Amino acid sequence: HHHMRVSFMVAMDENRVIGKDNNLPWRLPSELQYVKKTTMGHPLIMGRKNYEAIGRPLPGRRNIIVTRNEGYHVEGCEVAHSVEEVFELCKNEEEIFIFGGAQIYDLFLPYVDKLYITKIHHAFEGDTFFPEMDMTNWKEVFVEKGLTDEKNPYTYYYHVYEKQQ
Ligand SMILES: NC(=O)c1ccc[n+]([C@@H]2O[C@H](COP(=O)([O-])OP(=O)(O)OC[C@H]3O[C@@H](n4cnc5c(N)ncnc54)[C@H](OP(=O)(O)O)[C@@H]3O)[C@@H](O)[C@H]2O)c1
Ligand SMILES: CCc1nc(N)nc(N)c1C#CCc1cc(-c2ccccc2)ccc1OC
Repeated sequence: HHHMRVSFMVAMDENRVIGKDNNLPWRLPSELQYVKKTTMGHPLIMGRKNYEAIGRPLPGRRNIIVTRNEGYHVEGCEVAHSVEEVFELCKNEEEIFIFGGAQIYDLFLPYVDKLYITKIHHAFEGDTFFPEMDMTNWKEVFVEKGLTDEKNPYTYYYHVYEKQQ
């Protein structure tokens, strides 16, 4: 029924860890630059917890916060309370990025068409996980090694998968 491309944007470790203590377990400035480049000019759909950890509206993008709180407001941001409300807000958009965290990934999992996933080759301590995904009828359309240096101290790869069905 929806017309926009539903893309996931996520970075996870070897065990699907995405978060620890309501924050990111790693610091990879180069990976963040890839995120900014890939998502700029497109709506970011964020779970309420993710948004508050980010702490500010991200410029040059529609920021959409997902919450059950019908009295929730943030200046410079739009608020949605369900998948269907997000779809109404984004009905004329070309592509939207589901930006996390885990609850919001779970929520939009039945609808994802495209996966931008950074895989970090390290096993972090964590408490929040990217959901398991059946990749049947998906194909990898892009893969590239991320920049590892003194500022980016882990080995990681950018992957993009597209759903065929
Ligand atoms: N590495 C990455 O790529 C990445 C990306 C994003 C986030 N993260 C990490 O992931 C963690 C946060 O993930 P999380 O799962 O704890 O939180 P989250 O998904 O970001 O937010 C959870 C909140 O979303 C709202 N929500 C959940 N289900 C809903 C529904 N069905 N309808 C309407 N609203 C709903 C609720 O807000 P209310 O309580 O206000 O009702 C809930 O408390 C953090 O540690 C963050 O750093 C990592
Ligand atoms: C940067 C890892 C990351 N990588 C990927 N591939 N997907 C993601 N969804 C996230 C994530 C995240 C959550 C997150 C994002 C930004 C941010 C800041 C400016 C511009 C864009 C994003 C800041 C803090 C933050 O958590 C404290």
